[PDB]
Amino acid sequence: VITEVSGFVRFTDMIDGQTITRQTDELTGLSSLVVLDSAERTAGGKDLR
Amino acid sequence: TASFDIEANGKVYVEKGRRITARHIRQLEKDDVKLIEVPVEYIAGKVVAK
Repeated sequence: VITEVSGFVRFTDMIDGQTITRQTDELTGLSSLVVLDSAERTAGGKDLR
Repeated sequence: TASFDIEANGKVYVEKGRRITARHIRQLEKDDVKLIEVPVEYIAGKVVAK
């Protein structure tokens, strides 16, 4: 998903709990905010890509 | 994926937002946790039978 310009990265229209879930990697340590699809989340975050 | 806090006897078993894993099932089975409190928003998704 490489970019073209250089700068900072922020979260836009990314509400935790609905748009993204907290899945911490156990056996590695380097956790990441796993972005889910439109099927798992409800209508509260379905219209918020 | 429990949208509320599944807790009983003052002990938190499933946090609000965390999905139910196998360890939560083992805790709820070994501790014999049957009765819990649910919010009013959870029943809106259910379908009455009778």
